[PDB]
Amino acid sequence: HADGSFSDEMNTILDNLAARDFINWLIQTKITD
Repeated sequence: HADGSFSDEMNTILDNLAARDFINWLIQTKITD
């Protein structure tokens, strides 16, 4: 876990790739799985 104004944004690195991993996951579920 993180704590603090910008300290919480340390994991924003993952927020970018994760945001698309999730939205795109839906597409790559039945076709790729």
